Parts: sequence; structure tokens; C-alpha cells
Amino acid sequence: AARRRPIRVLSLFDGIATGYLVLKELGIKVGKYVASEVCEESIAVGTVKHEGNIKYVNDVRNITKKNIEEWGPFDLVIGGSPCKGLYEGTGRLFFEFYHLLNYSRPKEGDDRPFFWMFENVVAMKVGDKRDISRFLECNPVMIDAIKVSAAHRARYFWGNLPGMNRPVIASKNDKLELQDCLEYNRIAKLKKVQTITTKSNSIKQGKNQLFPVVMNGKEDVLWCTELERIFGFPVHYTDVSNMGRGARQKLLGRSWSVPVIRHLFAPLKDYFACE
Amino acid sequence: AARRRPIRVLSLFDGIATGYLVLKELGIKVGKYVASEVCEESIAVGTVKHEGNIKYVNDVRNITKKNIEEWGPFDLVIGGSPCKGLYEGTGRLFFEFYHLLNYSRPKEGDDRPFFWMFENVVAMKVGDKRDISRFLECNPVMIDAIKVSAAHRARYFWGNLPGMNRPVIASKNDKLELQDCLEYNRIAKLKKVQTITQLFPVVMNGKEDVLWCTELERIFGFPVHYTDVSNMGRGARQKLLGRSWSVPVIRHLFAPLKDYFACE
Amino acid sequence: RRRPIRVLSLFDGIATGYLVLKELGIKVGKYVASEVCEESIAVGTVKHEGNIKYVNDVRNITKKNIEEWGPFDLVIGGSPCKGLYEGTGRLFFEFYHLLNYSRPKEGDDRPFFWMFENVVAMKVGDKRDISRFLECNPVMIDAIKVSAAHRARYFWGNLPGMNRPVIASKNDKLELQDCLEYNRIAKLKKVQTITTKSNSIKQGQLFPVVMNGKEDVLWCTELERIFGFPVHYTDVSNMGRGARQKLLGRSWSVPVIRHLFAPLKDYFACE
Amino acid sequence: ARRRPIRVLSLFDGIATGYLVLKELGIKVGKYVASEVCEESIAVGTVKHEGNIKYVNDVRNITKKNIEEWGPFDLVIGGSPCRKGLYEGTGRLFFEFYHLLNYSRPKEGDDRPFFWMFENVVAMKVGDKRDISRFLECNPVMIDAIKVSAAHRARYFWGNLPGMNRPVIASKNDKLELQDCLEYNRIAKLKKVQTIQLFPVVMNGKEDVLWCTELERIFGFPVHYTDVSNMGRGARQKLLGRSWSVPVIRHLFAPLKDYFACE
Ligand SMILES: Nc1ncnc2c1ncn2[C@@H]1O[C@H](CSCC[C@H](N)C(=O)O)[C@@H](O)[C@H]1O
Ligand SMILES: Nc1ncnc2c1ncn2[C@@H]1O[C@H](CSCC[C@H](N)C(=O)O)[C@@H](O)[C@H]1O
Ligand SMILES: Nc1ncnc2c1ncn2[C@@H]1O[C@H](CSCC[C@H](N)C(=O)O)[C@@H](O)[C@H]1O
Ligand SMILES: Nc1ncnc2c1ncn2[C@@H]1O[C@H](CSCC[C@H](N)C(=O)O)[C@@H](O)[C@H]1O
Repeated sequence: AARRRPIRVLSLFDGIATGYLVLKELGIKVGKYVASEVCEESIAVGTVKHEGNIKYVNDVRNITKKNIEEWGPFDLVIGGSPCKGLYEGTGRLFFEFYHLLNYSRPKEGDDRPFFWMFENVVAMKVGDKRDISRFLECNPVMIDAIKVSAAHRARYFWGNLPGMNRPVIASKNDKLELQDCLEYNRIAKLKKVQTITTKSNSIKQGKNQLFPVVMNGKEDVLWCTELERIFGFPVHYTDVSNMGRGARQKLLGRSWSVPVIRHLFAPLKDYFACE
Repeated sequence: AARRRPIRVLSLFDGIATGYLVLKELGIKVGKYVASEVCEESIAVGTVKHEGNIKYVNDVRNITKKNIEEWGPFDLVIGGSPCKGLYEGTGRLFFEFYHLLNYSRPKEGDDRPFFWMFENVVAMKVGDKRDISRFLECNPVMIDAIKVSAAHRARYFWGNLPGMNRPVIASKNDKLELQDCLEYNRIAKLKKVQTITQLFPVVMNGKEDVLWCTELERIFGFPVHYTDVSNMGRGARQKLLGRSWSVPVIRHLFAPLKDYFACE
Repeated sequence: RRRPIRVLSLFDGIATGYLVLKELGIKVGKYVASEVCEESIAVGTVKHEGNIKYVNDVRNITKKNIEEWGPFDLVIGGSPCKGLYEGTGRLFFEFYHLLNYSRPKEGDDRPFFWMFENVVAMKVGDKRDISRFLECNPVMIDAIKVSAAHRARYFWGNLPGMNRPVIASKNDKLELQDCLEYNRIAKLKKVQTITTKSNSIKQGQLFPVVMNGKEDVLWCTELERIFGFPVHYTDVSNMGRGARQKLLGRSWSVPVIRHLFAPLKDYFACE
Repeated sequence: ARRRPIRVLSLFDGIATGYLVLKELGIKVGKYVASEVCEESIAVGTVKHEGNIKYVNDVRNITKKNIEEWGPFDLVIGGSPCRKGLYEGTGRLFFEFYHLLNYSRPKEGDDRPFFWMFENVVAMKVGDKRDISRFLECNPVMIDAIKVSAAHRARYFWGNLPGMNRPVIASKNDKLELQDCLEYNRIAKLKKVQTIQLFPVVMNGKEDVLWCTELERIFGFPVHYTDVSNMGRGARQKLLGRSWSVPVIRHLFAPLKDYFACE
């Protein structure tokens, strides 16, 4: 942290503040974090677990250039689309990411560094993936969390962060297999779970809808605290505002894999203040 | 400057080649004119009436960046949307124009002149009009042909052409009212025809009658018998002219390009 | 001391006669047409700015009318292309009677010219019969000598130098590639005879024109050139391919009618 | 004063009513050319007139070279064959009469007298009556034989003969009523026969049709004028049914005496 400043981030579709969490877990000094989220449950998680440092705004469709020019400047712009295709409904929110990203980019004649990233699910009509790549002038890299977690989570990542397209290597602290994410006296029938959506149908193996955990000879679904270890979140990250299996699995099912995002944000320690 | 060159233009959704027609009438040298059009009847009009000077390609969807670097460079990129909204069906062809326009833009910092234009009708959702303004980073200038032609054709013009908000004035040769565009022994009830896509406008021999194809051509400012090509009857001639630009509106927009490219 | 020509054209069609007299420079003082096609009437009414006095079905033209509209210096007619004494063929007799009513009274030296066209494809007895009525033998004139299309037609009449052999002019477009628009190659040099039905374009059934490697039928503006009509002569009253090919298929070859009317500059005013 | 015999071409001559009327009229006939194809009809005028009538053939085979050879002619006459109408079938044989008539007319400006006549039935389409008048440049005069014979025979007569509209008067020798035409012991129920369902004649209180000799007196022909070439009841009535009425023609031809030689 020499002659550099704290980072100034604009996270759209921020969810449960995965981005702010990683910048802190890396030790990057976070000067400003602007989140555009509508889920009042998701908003509760970042407001509490990060002690109101995140400046929450509102629906991304009501953000204007005048706002981007005032809240800014931004060093980082990140967005993860909501998991009808592109030009219909929720998918066409990407264009709201497109415009705010362009409004945030440095003006002609400002060589200052500017990084961005946009995640989207791998399950996507190839006409759409080809289209986003045309808008962003950039081709995605597929990063599967299986290499760094105990879950299949294939996602496409556009952007320009240093060493994105670098291949993924695990760390010694990553709970690599399901038995490492489980609580006491729980035996994982498998090693890697299938992809996890918001619905409970994603917790049982695809072929016969079989439970992945066996406690006391009887099969059981995963607990909420065990989902948090699978996605790399801190334990009890989502124990907020009286949420049950319903919400907790919704907020996590939509989320990023934290060890994946840390793989992308790790080189940002080079360009901004750290402590 | 003074050492100018002929103009290199890519025209998407070209139709009946109003852009090339307005250019040669303006007196500007055209070195290349690349057109993207899929209507064989429309293709035939610009192919015949301009002696193959127009390079046709195909469906704009099949144009890649390699094509733009082969056929380029370009000084002018012009496009007119096909009149469900923007994000569905034929409205979303605009994004194809959006990418090919950005592909064709000069290299960053290249001081060469480069101008573009995009047209769309006013009968458009305000949500789509704003979104196009957000994509192009530009606000439309509305120009109605009523001031220069005998037609109601209000349209939005996105672009960076010199002086687009310039006031629209008529020429000495602009056929302003309907009676100036009619064939022999025909009298016009009206003086400015409403839009073309329930009283008849023309009375001949005391019997009401619709306009003729040759009369539609004079209304939009096209040369007479401009659409008499490829056995097209009243049907095709009307839909081609119905979807087409008004010539004096375009000549108004393209006029200041003479001070940037060659002439004669 | 000559005066403008006064002509009565029966079965007038698209006013080929008026168009040719004009292109010759003969001053026309009165042109009385008998035509029923509302499309054809529109073509001569517009292209000649209403100088042609249209009347109607020839069967309602009476002697009292010929004496009112007259005198006539030229009386021309082309038959509708079942034989003579049946159907539309026997309209020739309506031409026969109006011609004789238009003739100068016994004791009038004034010049009087007439003409009657009919198709070569005709019963051998019907050709003898018309020639018996008109006291005149026909001369076969084929547009193929002056145009790019076979058009064999018989011409009864008494115009100066009809039976003269046909020779081409410097501006006649004799081969098909002279009548085509841009980027079109003619597989042929001379088209077979053209009729109203669309099958006249396919050569007994090859398309005559090739564009972009794909063969195509003739366009309308190319038919106008093949017959010698001015281009866009039939682009009138929202007519599509249906009417244009119908009117031109029945039409006269303009370079042929010019051949016959050219010596009439000697007998009437010209400017 | 210095007149000559009459040179006549009769088309569709039938049983030669023209040559009969001319000699009965007292007019000197120098040449009579007839176009007829019925061999029985041909036989009547050949025998009843001792070959003075020059028969040629079907009118359709008569060319202008013939009309110049056999001519000149002073009289051209023709009766139409009596329905498809004019422009179909036997109606259009009129046009063959048309051209041969105009072939025979004098050179344009020649003052010599030339007379023609065309006959057709009143049972005619008005459109064909109008067309024939347009061709001939002439309007027909209707003459019914009822005024001079004992029959209904109304026919149109196109032509240029002197006084064709002249009022029809009967002569002292015209057999006017049916009883005057009948053989012995036969009584006529009627006074005038309709054109050629009760019987007209009653012989010995029994009904009976007319005899061939009685038909010959009805049309004004000489008695036994058709007793030629083994002709039975059928043929004689056919020829007489299609014939002219002799007194009607004599009416038309009477004024020719003041133009040609009479003896
Ligand atoms: N119209 C809108 N404006 C702003 N945010 C929206 C939105 N519609 C959906 N969102 C939010 O976008 C988020 C996308 S899910 C992904 C969020 C992030 N990757 C995470 O780790 O949680 C959801 O939480 C949803 O609430
Ligand atoms: N998918 C596609 N690719 C290329 N061109 C298309 C297209 N779909 C429609 N078009 C063409 O785009 C035109 C839009 S109408 C506008 C034509 C033009 N403004 C003029 O002055 O004539 C239509 O003629 C249509 O044929
Ligand atoms: N009964 C009638 N009275 C008047 N004209 C008629 C008619 N019947 C047919 N016609 C016309 O006669 C024409 C014969 S076609 C010949 C027209 C002329 N030769 C030309 O160059 O166009 C047709 O146009 C037809 O409309
Ligand atoms: N093709 C033809 N050429 C010459 N004569 C013909 C003919 N066809 C029919 N005819 C004749 O025309 C005649 C019509 S009957 C009229 C004959 C006359 N009126 C009389 O007094 O007898 C018939 O005798 C018939 O034989």
C-alpha cells in the first residue's frame, strides 16, 4: 500500500455482498462500495455483516448518469446477472449493466486504471453468449467452482481483471470435498454435489433424488450452515433477520462461489491500498 | 480541408438506395457504397437505377468484423430501422447496426472524418427511444418531411452529421403540395398527404381515385418511374416507397458533407 | 397549304397511332378513338394529355356520328387478335362500314388514307374474304426486321408505299440486349411472338434473360422497348404485370407503324 | 329509244322466276346467267325455257374473271336461301352475292343503267336486317304477295329498281283467291293460304291438301311448270316453297320495259 488509494467499487446485482466480503478478506482497503440490490433479505446480510459500510442504492433501472458521475469515480464495476434469455425480462437487465459500465469508464484522456467484470450462468443460448461478447468486446472464460470447492458451479466471466483467463488452482484452505463442509457426525455419501439452484430440488443427486448426507443411518438434506461452507462464505454469514431454510438457500443458491471471486480479485492488491 | 477524396459509405437496411441517390444528386463523389438488404425487389431497384455502383451483401445478421475490415474503411455508416418493440423481433436488428457501427468506427485517436446516422419512426415506445439514446450516446433530432415534401413523415434521426438541428427550409424544386405531384387531368382534394404504410385524395373525371405509383414517387421526392423494376405492381411499389425515407429530408441531412468529401 | 391530319382510329388500344404521328412530327388536329378497355383508355388519356377524343364500343358508332366528327383523312383499325364471321372477328365489318361512311363523297378529290391490321395466323378463306371486301391484297410485315421480336401481321390499306420492303433505322433496337436493363444478359437475340398470356416469354420453355446466373422473364420496361414504345409508357393507373403485358401483347410494333405513316408527312401539316 | 335486250345475272336462281317474269313482261332477254346447284331446280329452267338460261355452278366458285367474261350485266338479282342467321351457314352466301354484285357494277362514273335486287324473308333477325342494309347502303321495301296472289308471302326487297315503293295493285288476270287455283270438284275452305292444323281443300265432302298443280297457281306460276324430272309431291313443293311469287316480281320488274327492248 504505497502511493495507492483505497478501492472505489460499484457492484450491481450485489446480492449478499460477496464482492465486499472478498475485497476485505484479501485486505484491500475499501473506500466506497455502491450496491444496487432489491432483495430486502439480501440487503440485510450486507448491512449487518459489513456494518453499514456498503452504500446501498436501489433498483438498477433508476440509476442515471448523473448518479454515476456523483457517486463516482469508480475503480471497479462488477455485476452478476440474475440466474426467457437475454432480450426478455430479467435477462435484459444486462443492458442496464452495460450503460452504467460505460458511464463509469474513464473519459478520453484519463489513463487511470479501471477494472470490471460481468458473470452469467453457463446455461445460456449460444446466440446470447455470442451477443454479450459482442457488446462487451470480450470473450468469457468458464470458471467452475468444482476446482476450488465441493460444488459444480459453471459460470461465464467477462471482464478485464488481471489474470482472469489464468487457469484455476485450489488453495490449502479451500474445503475441497463435501466431507470438509459438513458438521459433526455427518457422513457425505458423495464428494462433489451437483449444481445448486434456489429450489430444494438441487440438494438431491440428479438421477434418483437421493440425499447427500447420512447421519445416524438415515439420509438427510444439507443444513444451511453446510451450504455456507460449500460456497466459501463464512459460517453463519446468512443467520440474519430471522431467515429459515427458505431464504438462506435462495440467497446462497443465487450467489457467487467465494473462492472463485477471490481468484479474480487477488491481483487487485497490486493496484490499490491494502491493510 | 482541400485535399478531399470520394466517400466510402456502408448503408444498412438500404431499401431502394435512398442514400446513394441523394449523394449523387448532391454532387458528391462516391468511391464505394456497400448495402445490406434482403428484399430482392428492393435490391433490384438500386442495382438497375445505379448501374451496379452499389455493392450488395446480404442479411445484416451475417456481417462479421472481418467483412468490415475488408470492405472498409468507411466514412459514413447509415441505417434505417424496420418499423413488438425494440427487444423483440425486427426491432432487435438495431443492435446489429450498433455493433457494425462500432466495428466501423475509426481507430481511437484517428482524426479522419467519420459520420453516422440512424433513423426510426416516431411511432415508437418512449422506453425504446430512450434505450436507443443510451446505446448511441446521442439524442434524436426529429425531422418531418411536411416542410419539404407533400407527405407526413415524422422520423427520429440519431447521428453526428454536421448541423442536424439546423432549421429545415424548402428548395425551389421541392414539390410541396399534392397537386404538384399529380398526373394529367387529376386534381388533389388535399394539399399534404397523411402517412403511407377514409376519403380518397385524387379526383379524376369526377370519380374519386387513389394515388398512382408514379405519384407516390413524386411525393417522397424520388425520380418518377424509379420503382418500375422487376415486374413490381401496385403492391410492391407501395410497400417499398412506404418503408422508404423522404429524399429531401435526407438531402437536408447529407448536404453539409460536401464540405468534407469530394464533389463532381 | 396543307392542314393537320384528322384520323379515326378504331380498336385503338394504347394510342400507337397518335404516338407515331407525333413522333413523326405530323400536326394532329383531331384524333377520334374507339376503345373499350378502361386501362388502355387511361394510357392514351394521360400519355397524350387528353388530345385523343375517346368515344366507345365501335358497335354504337353511327353514320350520323361519322358525319359529325368528320371529315377524316386517315381511318385505321387493328382487329382483336373463332374466325371472321364469329365473335370478335366479325367486328371487322363494323370497321368496314365506318370506313365506307368516312370515305369522300363521289366527286371529292381530297386525299383519304386507311389501313387495317390483322394477325397472320388466319384461316386461308378469311384472308381471301377480307381482301374481297377491301378490294385490296395484304402485305405481310414482320417486326423482326425493325425490332427484337417476331411479329408477323397483315396490313390492308392504301397508304403511300405500304408494299415497300422494310428496312431498319439507325435508332431501332434490333437485338434483345439493346432492350434489356443493366446487368442482364439475353440468352437469345430475337424473341418469339408475344401475346397477352404470360407464356409468350418462355421460348418453346426457356427464360430469355439471365441475371446473377439466375434466369428471369422479361420486365415490363423491356417489353416497351421491344415494341418501340417509349419506356414507362404503360406505367399508368397502378397497372401491374397483368395489364402491361396484356396491353403490349395486343399492341402494334411502333417501328412498323412508323414505316407506314412516314410518307403521310407529304400530305398534311408537319411541325 | 335505241335500247337493247337485257343482260342479267341471277344468283340462287331456283326455278328461274326472273327469266319467266321477263318474257311474260314482254321484255327481250339477250342473256340470262344463273347460279344454282339443285339439279331438279336446274332442270325446270333448262326445259321450260329451251336452254336460253346459262347455268354455271355454286356461286362460291364464281370469280371476277368470270363476271368480266360473261358480262356485262344490266340486272343482278338474288334471293337468299331461307335459323343460324346471317354470319353462320347458309346466311353468309349473301356475301358471295355482295361481291359479285359490286364486281358487276359499271366503271365508277359510267352512265349506263344498272339495276339490282336482293330478296330475303321477313322471318329475319333485326340485327341481320340492319347489317344487310349497312352493306347494301339501302333500306328494304316489304311486299306481301297477299295483295296479288292467294298466299301470305311477305319478303324484303333490297335494290334500286324504279318505283319499288310503288303501291301494289292487282291485275285483271291475277288469281286472287284460293278457289280460283283449284282443280275440278274441289272447294276451298279458306280464301288465302298461309305461308308455305286444318286442311284447305274439300273434295267430295272429304278433306284434302293442295295438289302440286294448285300450288303452281298460288305462286302465280304456269300450270304444270314443275312437272319435270320425275319430281314427286315432295320435290315440287320444296322448289315452290322456296320460290318467289311471280306477280310480286312482275310488279318489281314492270318499270324495266322503259329501259330495255320489248317484243
Ligand atoms: N431489477 C433489479 N435491480 C437491482 N438488483 C436486482 C434486480 N433484479 C434482481 N436483482 C438482484 O440481483 C441479484 C442477482 S443474484 C447474484 C448476486 C451476487 N452474485 C451474489 O453473490 O449474491 C439478486 O440478489 C437480485 O435480488
Ligand atoms: N434482416 C435484414 N437484414 C438486412 N436488411 C433487412 C433485414 N430485414 C429487413 N431489411 C430491410 O431493411 C429495410 C428497412 S425499410 C428502410 C429502407 C430505407 N430507409 C429506404 O430509404 O428505402 C427494408 O427494405 C428491408 O428489406
Ligand atoms: N367491341 C369493341 N369496340 C371497340 N374496341 C374494342 C372492342 N372490342 C375490343 N376492342 C379493342 O380493340 C383492341 C384490339 S387490340 C389492338 C389495339 C392496337 N392495335 C394497339 O396498338 O394497341 C383492344 O384494345 C380492345 O380493347
Ligand atoms: N351454294 C349455292 N350456290 C348457288 N345456289 C345455291 C347455293 N346454295 C343454295 N342455292 C340455291 O338458292 C336457292 C334459294 S331459293 C330462291 C330461288 C328463287 N327465289 C325462286 O323463285 O326460285 C335454292 O334454289 C338453292 O338451290
